[PDB]
Amino acid sequence: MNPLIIKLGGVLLDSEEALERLFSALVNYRESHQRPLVIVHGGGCVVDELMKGLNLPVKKKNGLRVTPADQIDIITGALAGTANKTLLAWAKKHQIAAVGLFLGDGDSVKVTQLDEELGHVGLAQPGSPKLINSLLENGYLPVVSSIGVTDEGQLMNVNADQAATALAATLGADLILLSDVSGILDGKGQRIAEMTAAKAEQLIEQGIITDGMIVKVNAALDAARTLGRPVDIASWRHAEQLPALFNGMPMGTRILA
Amino acid sequence: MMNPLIIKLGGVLLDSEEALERLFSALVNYRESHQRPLVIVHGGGCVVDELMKGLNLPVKKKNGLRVTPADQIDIITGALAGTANKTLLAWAKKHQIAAVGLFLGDGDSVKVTQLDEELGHVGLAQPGSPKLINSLLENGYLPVVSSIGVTDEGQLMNVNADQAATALAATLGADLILLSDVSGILDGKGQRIAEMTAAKAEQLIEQGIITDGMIVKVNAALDAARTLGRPVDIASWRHAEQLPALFNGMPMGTRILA
Repeated sequence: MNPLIIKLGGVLLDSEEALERLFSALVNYRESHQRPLVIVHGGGCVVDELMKGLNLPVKKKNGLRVTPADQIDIITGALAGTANKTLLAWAKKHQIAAVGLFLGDGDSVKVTQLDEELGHVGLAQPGSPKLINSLLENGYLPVVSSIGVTDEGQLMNVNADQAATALAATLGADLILLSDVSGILDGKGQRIAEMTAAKAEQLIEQGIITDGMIVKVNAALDAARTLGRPVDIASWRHAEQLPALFNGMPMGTRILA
Repeated sequence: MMNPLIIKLGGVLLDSEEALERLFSALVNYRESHQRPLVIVHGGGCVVDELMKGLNLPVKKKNGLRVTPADQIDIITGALAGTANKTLLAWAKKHQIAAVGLFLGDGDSVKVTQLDEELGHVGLAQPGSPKLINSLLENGYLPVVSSIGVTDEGQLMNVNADQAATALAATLGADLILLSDVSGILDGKGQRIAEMTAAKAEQLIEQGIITDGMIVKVNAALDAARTLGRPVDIASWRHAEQLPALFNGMPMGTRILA
């Protein structure tokens, strides 16, 4: 099979129950299926707690965080270091041969600076699949953080949904955005298995999709629009359904755009 | 057949723009004239210390060595396996070097057990599996390995970088250079001792000739040579002029012989 990228939301990373369930599911799946799996992740709450711990206020510019030179190293530490190695420790506990990467390893996802005024915020672009392909061929589970690096050597914090999207494009991989949202329910409360961009847009306005659901649905829509194939929204809550989902079944809500 | 060279980094180097620039220039120079592949191992230098200061966290010792509390291993892992590692990867990318950042647990490259209940999450390194790193080397990548590890039960561990590098050296069958901010150890005629036996180095420490907090550094090289059964070089990262010659087998610092 073509590779699958499983992107983990921060709320998943901040929950030991989610993580235990996830890694148990990963073990179960791999005992019956050889599909190449890649994990992508961001920071979760560990960046924000570190920043608060260091009394470094976060400034925003039009909704995006200014990331000066004097914060990018701290952030890199929390996200490429703590979050990534926490995942690798979970992997090890479950006897899974994982390898931690960031976007710059093998130029897997190329990153340019988004805006001089935001400092070290990066924009993801598809990169080179060579390194990750070689790891997958050898039976490793790459676990890739959303820190990247420009070609000139400047570290960048990259939106993890976009990072995962760029990596999926790079690898010709499928994409699941996994978090606490198990699927988008219709106006009668039934999970919608497959959802076009037309339904999504209608449902938001109609008021069925509101709150954080809006941002998560939009995250998926952007990812599908770029990728040219569907992107799944799913949760860890019904852990038994994860192998099916990893095999390509729309156990969540599949977004088509 | 491969005979990789591990260059271990730490201390103030990891935070000096000029030093890193000259270090990486030397890496590129050696790589241009040699097929023998390189591996970097590194500790956390000033990066960990700096973060500890900013969080107002005390650094406590016990047997001489530093305690790594359960409530601090995540922060330390961040500074070391995150910041220091990726800083080095950024310098690699600046210098067009295809590098891959690793920690000790990746491919079980260096196995780790908890050293002491009282030190908390401080790890004792032992040789692991060379398969992952060997494959990376054969494919032309430069592995850059931090000194964080993980126990088989999944507990993160901070490992002495000198001992982590030694265990990796055993694992890969590698030559080993410990780069630190060191001076030459002089004999009674005031000339730098370029090579000395683990037996001699041990004696010079015993007889007070080996001055300063170099005792810790020589002890590290000595233990490495005895474990490895091959010579281990201690050298300065200053005067990076001499580094390619150093990498090319010349004893430009102080070699502890087997």
